[PDB]
Amino acid sequence: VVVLSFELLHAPATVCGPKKSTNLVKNKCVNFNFNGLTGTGVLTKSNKKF
Amino acid sequence: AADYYVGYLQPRTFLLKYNENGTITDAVDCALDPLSETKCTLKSFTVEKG
Ligand SMILES: *[C@@H]1O[C@H](CO)[C@@H](O)[C@H](O)[C@H]1NC(C)=O
Repeated sequence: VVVLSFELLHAPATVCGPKKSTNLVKNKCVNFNFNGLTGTGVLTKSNKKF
Repeated sequence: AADYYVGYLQPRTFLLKYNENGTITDAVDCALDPLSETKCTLKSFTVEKG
């Protein structure tokens, strides 16, 4: 018998999918899949001091 | 000899305040005195007469 525990919607961590990466496009209506975070919008250069 | 201080933690509710650069500047405990409970309900640091 094999058991396994999962956890979702947390800090971006490892143990993820095998999908290939792509490039970045800005100022264009596009879909994104940034390490689990999913949505659509327009990506632009920010200036927030993280 | 040396010197060191020790405290202990408890489950509480705080009202953290972020500045325009994303750094915590002030906080208010919500179970310290009657005045502090008013601030948490109003979600403001300034209370008008009433
Ligand atoms: C926020 O950061 C900018 C640039 O680092 C600085 O000019 C400004 O004074 C900061 N504001 C603060 C510390 O309240």
